[PDB]
Amino acid sequence: DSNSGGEREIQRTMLELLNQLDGFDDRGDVKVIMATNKIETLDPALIRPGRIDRKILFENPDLSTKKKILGIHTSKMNLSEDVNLETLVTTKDDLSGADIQAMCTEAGLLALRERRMQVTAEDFKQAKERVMKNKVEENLEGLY
Amino acid sequence: GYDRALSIFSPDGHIFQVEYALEAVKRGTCAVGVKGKNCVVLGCERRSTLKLQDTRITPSKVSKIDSHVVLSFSGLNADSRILIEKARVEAQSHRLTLEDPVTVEYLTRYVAGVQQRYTQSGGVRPFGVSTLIAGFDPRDDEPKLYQTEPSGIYSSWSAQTIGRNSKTVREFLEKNYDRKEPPATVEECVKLTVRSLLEVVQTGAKNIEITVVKPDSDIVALSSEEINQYVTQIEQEKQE
Amino acid sequence: FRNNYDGDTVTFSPTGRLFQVEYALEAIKQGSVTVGLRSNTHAVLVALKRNADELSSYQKKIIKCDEHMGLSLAGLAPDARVLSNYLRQQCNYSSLVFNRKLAVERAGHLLCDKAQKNTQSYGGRPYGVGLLIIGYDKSGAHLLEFQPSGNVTELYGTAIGARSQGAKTYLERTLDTFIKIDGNPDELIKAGVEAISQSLRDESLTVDNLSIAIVGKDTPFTIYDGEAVAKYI
Amino acid sequence: MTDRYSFSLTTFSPSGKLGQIDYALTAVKQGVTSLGIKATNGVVIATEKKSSSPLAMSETLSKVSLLTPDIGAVYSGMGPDYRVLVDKSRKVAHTSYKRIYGEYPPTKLLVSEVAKIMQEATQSGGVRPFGVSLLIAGHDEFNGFSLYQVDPSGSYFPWKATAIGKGSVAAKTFLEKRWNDELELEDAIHIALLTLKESVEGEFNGDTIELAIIGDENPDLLGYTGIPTDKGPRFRKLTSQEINDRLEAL
Amino acid sequence: DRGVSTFSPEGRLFQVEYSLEAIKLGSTAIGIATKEGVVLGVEKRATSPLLESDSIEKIVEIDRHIGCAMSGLTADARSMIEHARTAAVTHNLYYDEDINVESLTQSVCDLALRFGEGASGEERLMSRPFGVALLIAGHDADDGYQLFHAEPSGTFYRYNAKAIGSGSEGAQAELLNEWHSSLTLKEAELLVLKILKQVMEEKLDENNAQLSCITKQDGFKIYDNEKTAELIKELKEKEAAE
Amino acid sequence: FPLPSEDSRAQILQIHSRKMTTDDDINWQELARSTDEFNGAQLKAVTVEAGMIALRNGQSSVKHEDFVEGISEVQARKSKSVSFYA
Amino acid sequence: GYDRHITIFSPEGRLYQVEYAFKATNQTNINSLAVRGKDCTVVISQKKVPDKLLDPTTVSYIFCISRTIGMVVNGPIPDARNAALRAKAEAAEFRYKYGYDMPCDVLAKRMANLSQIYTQRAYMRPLGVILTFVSVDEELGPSIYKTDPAGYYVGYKATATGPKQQEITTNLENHFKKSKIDHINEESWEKVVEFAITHMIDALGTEFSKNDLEVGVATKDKFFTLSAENIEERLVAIAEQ
Amino acid sequence: TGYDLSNSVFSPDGRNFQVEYAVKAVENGTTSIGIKCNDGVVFAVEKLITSKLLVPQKNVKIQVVDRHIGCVYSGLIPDGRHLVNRGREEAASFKKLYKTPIPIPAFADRLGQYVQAHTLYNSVRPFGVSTIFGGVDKNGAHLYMLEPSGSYWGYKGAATGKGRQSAKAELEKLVDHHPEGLSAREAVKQAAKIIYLAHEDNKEKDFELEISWCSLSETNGLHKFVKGDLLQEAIDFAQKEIN
Amino acid sequence: GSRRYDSRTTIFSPEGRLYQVEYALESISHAGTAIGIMASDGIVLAAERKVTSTLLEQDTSTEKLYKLNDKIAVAVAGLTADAEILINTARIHAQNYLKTYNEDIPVEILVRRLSDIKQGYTQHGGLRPFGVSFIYAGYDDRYGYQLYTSNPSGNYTGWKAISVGANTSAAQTLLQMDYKDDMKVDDAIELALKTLSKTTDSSALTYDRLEFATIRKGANDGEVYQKIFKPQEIKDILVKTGIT
Repeated sequence: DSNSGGEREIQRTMLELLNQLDGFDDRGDVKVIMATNKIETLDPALIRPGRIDRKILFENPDLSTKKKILGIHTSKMNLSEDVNLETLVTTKDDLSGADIQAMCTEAGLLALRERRMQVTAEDFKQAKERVMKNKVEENLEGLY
Repeated sequence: GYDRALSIFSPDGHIFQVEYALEAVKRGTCAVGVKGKNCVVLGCERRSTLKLQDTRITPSKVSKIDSHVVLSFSGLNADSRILIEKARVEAQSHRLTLEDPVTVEYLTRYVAGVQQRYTQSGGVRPFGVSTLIAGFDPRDDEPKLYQTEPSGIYSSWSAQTIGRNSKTVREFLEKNYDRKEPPATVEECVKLTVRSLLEVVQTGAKNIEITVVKPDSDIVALSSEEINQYVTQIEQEKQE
Repeated sequence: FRNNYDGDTVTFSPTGRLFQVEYALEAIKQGSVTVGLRSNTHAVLVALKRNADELSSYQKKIIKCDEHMGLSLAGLAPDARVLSNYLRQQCNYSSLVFNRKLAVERAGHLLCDKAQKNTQSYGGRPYGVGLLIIGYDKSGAHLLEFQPSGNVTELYGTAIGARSQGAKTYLERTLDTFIKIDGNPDELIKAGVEAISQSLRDESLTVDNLSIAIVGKDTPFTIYDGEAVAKYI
Repeated sequence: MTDRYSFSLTTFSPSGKLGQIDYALTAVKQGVTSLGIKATNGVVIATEKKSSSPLAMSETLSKVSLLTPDIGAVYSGMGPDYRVLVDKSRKVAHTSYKRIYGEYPPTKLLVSEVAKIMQEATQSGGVRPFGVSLLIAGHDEFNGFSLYQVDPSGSYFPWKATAIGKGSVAAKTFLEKRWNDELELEDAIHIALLTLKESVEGEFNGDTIELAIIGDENPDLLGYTGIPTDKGPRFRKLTSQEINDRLEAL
Repeated sequence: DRGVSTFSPEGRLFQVEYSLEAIKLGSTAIGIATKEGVVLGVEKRATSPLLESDSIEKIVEIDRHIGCAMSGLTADARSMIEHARTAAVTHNLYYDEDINVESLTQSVCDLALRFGEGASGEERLMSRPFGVALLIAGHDADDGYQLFHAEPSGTFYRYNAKAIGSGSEGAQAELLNEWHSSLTLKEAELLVLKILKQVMEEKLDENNAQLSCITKQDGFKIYDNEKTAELIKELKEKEAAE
Repeated sequence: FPLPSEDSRAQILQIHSRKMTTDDDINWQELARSTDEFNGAQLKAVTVEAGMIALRNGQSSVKHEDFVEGISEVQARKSKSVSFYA
Repeated sequence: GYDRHITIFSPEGRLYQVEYAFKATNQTNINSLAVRGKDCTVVISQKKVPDKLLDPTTVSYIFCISRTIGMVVNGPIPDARNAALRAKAEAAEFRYKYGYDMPCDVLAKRMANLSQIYTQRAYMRPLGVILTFVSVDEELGPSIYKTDPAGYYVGYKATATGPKQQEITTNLENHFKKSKIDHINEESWEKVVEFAITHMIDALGTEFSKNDLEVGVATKDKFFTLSAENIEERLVAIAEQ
Repeated sequence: TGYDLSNSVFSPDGRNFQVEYAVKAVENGTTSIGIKCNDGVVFAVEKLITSKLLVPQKNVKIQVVDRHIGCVYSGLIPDGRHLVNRGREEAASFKKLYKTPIPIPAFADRLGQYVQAHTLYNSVRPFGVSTIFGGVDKNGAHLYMLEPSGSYWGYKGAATGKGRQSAKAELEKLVDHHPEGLSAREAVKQAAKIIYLAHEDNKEKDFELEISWCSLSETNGLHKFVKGDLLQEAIDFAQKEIN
Repeated sequence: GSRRYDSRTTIFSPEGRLYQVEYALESISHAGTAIGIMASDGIVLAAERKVTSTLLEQDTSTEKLYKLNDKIAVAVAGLTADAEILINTARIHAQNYLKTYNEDIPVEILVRRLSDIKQGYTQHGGLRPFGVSFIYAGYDDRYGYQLYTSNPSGNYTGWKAISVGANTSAAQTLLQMDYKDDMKVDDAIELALKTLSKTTDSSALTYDRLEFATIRKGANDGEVYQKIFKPQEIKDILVKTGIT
């Protein structure tokens, strides 16, 4: 809204990053790394083949690596006797790294409002179920 | 007459609107088709996670086009219901005109033609559902497992899955099911079918439905209590 | 001017002349060149036959509509097949009802209405194919050029294709030549060979390119190829 | 002959409701204020005529037409669309009923057919919806007195007392406080004259006001009585001269 | 729009011009037209050992003496195949004689050269331009064995050696040298397998490679998995000495 | 200022070649018809490319064939990857 | 924006295309005057005078639809002849289904609905003309119905069009208030025609000759149009007063 | 603005741009004129010579409706030819049902609704050419020009194309020449001179003269093309005036 | 993705859902809440109404409560006008099976026909889908009582207790918490009234704003009894259940 640029900004911007690698030859020093959500809609010239020879794809971590992230945030957390770390990892399905610490934050605030030392297992159960479905519960149409 | 069909043709030769019909498989419920020596088994996934949902009155993804032929699909139930109705009308028309039973190879040519005719012609949107047609040839016990893609092409597969995480399940099919020596026993084909559904259903019971097709027009669906009998044996094999 | 005005055949220009008419002429220049002429006795059409590689068969540009008539396609392939089949029925419809062969002057009038139907209504592809229609009737030899706009104009001779100005200029030197020549098809055939050579860049002079078809009071329309056209070449 | 998407009925509002409905209710909201009231012994409807040019004749434009005289009608909506709708409503009411049952059409069946006409304009692409707001007031022997309001959206609902127009928001409160279910037809006519007057007070006479009521069957309005069993027309349109007689006594 | 109704100012079209991309992205189809009959072959491109190569076919038999090689989208090509089978039999209904392969290819193109829906004076069976191309072969009593190329855009051409698909540009340069009018039946079969193996990254076996021939005596014969593997072994013996 | 005609292009092409070295065997009346609808700038490029052809081949003078070769170039719509044609 | 070019409703809930239908009505800038008398109907329309290369007799804004029926159109002339043939077709077909003279009130209803169908269709555009139908009815006598291009119709004592219609409507409004009657005295239709010319000249402020105007006349069981000699004869008796 | 992008759209000026641009398209074509006499009409058109390869006096833009009516037009040739063929079926259909030739003032009535319908439908393209027609009917001499907007009026003279107004200067002189109007044969020599006068700015290209007329006092109401000594006499008269 | 393209029904979104469909249930959610309840001894149907005006007559008119036949009785949640054609078409198809086969139509035969009607607009033609939520309460001997829910889709899903319209997730939570495996009819009436009270912003929950229709064989004196309950009887039920 505030800063637009019009249709002419697309040509002078995306091609300016190309003119940095295309307009200069630097053997060993400058290493340009580009990152965004979707690189497909970008200009194939902006990709500048031959400078970037490696394509790295991102995927969500599996259940084996979730215990390493969960154990760090729960290292300073007081857990009850009925709370198991293997249960929260199995419940998580298609979640990012910030979603692991989100359930620990939500379950920690529930016991903080009630002033409890060890967080009860009921807070962990309500955290993993709620954070699972919040924004989009249904496909809204058909089964897909 | 509405439009010519699909404009712009896409730059890559495959229209995005046609690609959206193919990419619709990678999200919705998974259906793992398999076949053995003497029979064929088509697995399906119906989500019971929603509470107060009656699973008895809700038909599963398995539909019988012919006495010896069934059909399994993953996608929109509305677009697939037409594929079920139009196939059964042709299934009866084939038995009316030629007096012979429904040919598994010929039936898929018409079902793929339904999605083809609506995709080629204009004004009609292409279907976003893919169906797995499995049946037995007349006077033959060898199962035939085919597939009808919304792009208008058909292909045969020994073991093929449709649904989310299909690439992971496809690796489970190649590393276990062997085209040269498939499992002869029915119990082995049912247990390995549920194991393929464990990567999607993720430890569930009512979400797994197994349908076994036997020759001489014999088709029975395993009850929820009978499915848990095979799942119990799978849980014992995980610790081994 | 992509889209905006003139992007559709219905939308006009601010000047009033639709640019789609002028853009349809560019399709003729992209196709093969076809040179033709006539006289008071016979008529000769010289069409160039190209291909992709040596293994590619040379496409024949001359399509036979009638026994006494002939045409050539310098334009798009699909647009001519609809017109060639339409004019094919008109020759038999005139022989079935009126019993008279389709007149070359009357063929251009009915063909003029077929090209407007795409521009008059919405949708479809307009006809930009160059067509040189010849024939022999009791009125003599006639050659009527078909423009991509649909206009039909009779000429002693003309050429349609890439750089057609070179072949049209040679017809100005010979303007007093082929008209006075009567009953001598040899000089009429040699006039078409030197006419197309001026426009061409001299790619291949062999006999698999030039296609010569002649019609007259004695010999009817006949497509010559191979050793038939190898006499003059 | 079909041109591309010209049947497109894609327009939709971000709220989910049809945008054609909101733009239709907006135009009627600014229009002339009509009203209607269903009383115990009768039903009264009233509206203000259109002035426009001072040389225009009020007898030419009639905002109350007649389908069959068991039912009255009044519209605050599109003027031209009313003539087309009545022409189609009669042909549907005659074909689906009078060509079968050969009698006066009932109120419940007639309103359901009028709602389909407004739907066919919305269902068929390229045709704009009817911007008319109709008040269908009729009296039958089953439901008795019935007053229905057909919105341009295509749906109908019954109303004891309702008003449509510029003062429709203010008249809705006036009909609640002033009018009650215990009031009869004579009590509703005086309220209809006061509520309609509060909209435009420029001219309160009967020349710009068209008043019509559905009363008991009148044998003189039918033109013939050979059968004592056959009921006369229940709909009677009041003369503008008769309207001024009630204004002096009001 | 930029469709068939919108004509480009440069003298070309949009939708149909891009249809050549689907041809260039198709499977490799190689064939050679000689006096001893045409030897056709394609690449079925098995994407997994669970795929059954006998059920899927990229080579369809239109007639006993006439057959085609389908490389492209199977959906758009199957509609032309049903019209090709109908037209070939319809010609035998009014004639009952061996039809010219060029005449049969033209009859297939008669439906294949028209597209769209709205038309003033004629019905439209098709709808959208198809991006599939086929190689039609056959034999007659006039010009002998002929090999064509099915183009939905323009008029078909007669090609002695033609390659389409992903290996079109790669195999086209090889057909301008090794091809000769004296190539026998055995030399033609070994040359197709030699060129197809080079343009193919995977291994050469009977699963991903299926060939067929059109002759006068046997008509159109499909090479089974047993004979195709024998022809591959003959290629290995020739490559071992070279 | 429309495009020069036959006799108009012949005099323009002759002036730009006055500073070159030829065998005087060149007839510009044939080259004027070889040039089809060329502006004043497209005519000047003819004499420029004509000298470059004889320069790379080691020719002492510019013959008539160098002018024809210099005018011919693709540009236009040539080298068509488009469908149809036929 | 696109909201002006669409046939469906606008963001204001009011169609702009209906308003644009009146833009073409002022192209000719013709001021028509038609009043309702006792036994007769007088219609006077301005006839634009072109150069000497055109025939002023062939130029007319008034056409004969049927017996006793006539129509004056203010707007596009080429769009008027297309609408004139529609009214003539419905006039003859009405008598075949009934057999009595077609009244003017019904003729204004048919042409209004047909012009309204064009408003609903996404292809056919509405008529940008003004349909004013005049005749002498059997029961209702002289009547004038002015049909709007969007399908609205209402009767007028004295109709007026063009940019100067405010001068004609106001000058004839006070004239009807003094007599308190919509009709005109002198039942003979000869002087009634002359009464409309004087009121038109005083309202427009310019005296027009016989070639600057055309006068339609609607009588009982007859319809005709005054020629150049009849219109000139009217100005003779008006000049003497 | 955006009113010209879609067909049949009401502009704030009251007329569509495509209808306005259709009138300007007539000036891009050849100039055709006409003369309305007492007992008949005279038509004079102009055909441009593309090059020396054109065959003299073969293609005739003058069309004849039945035997009693001539038809000429200007601007786009193919767009005007379809309108002629439309009137051919209408003049024949009227002769079949009513057993009588079609009158001239009503001949534009059938084509008036036809051309008007092309300015209404969206998918249908309006006509961009002007058409002049005339002849001798039972009502005598009549001349009418059909505008691309679908309007026509009685015309004592006809002019269209690029030189239309250059012809109007000469056509208005015939009114001052005689109050009754020139004769049928006298108008042939005057219509030829106008063609040479309107070509003064057109001298970049050549032209050929084509004249046709229909009169009751000569052919008894039969349209005939000028040929023989009558053509050479009109050319020699116009050649001496332009000197 | 970047630009939102909604033009024709053939155009597909990168999410795979037609933008015309995005507003189908959101317009239904904008309307009242219709909650069906399938029990062992019958089926209880309860739905509120969108009209907030007091002058409107809610006693003699049922907006969301309709009766297709003596057995199948449904509830329309969505646009009232656009559903009028599909309801009469359902009554035509219901009589077609009864005309030919001389037998009452079951639920499955009626749902399969009404399913293709919704898809008929989205599949072929440039028309629009009419968003409607059908709650099917039928009667069947084979499967017993059947309860289905039809979105503007063309598919059906079986449900013991379903909730559509406004507060879909809020009302479904109250149903799954108080759900009982026994599920009598009188208990189904209490769970229907208590759920609509918390979802509706009005705490009084007047009788005229509710549609109470119960299909039950467990009525008084142990007999099968079917009735369309007037608001006069609804007011007495709200007092017995403790709502008023």
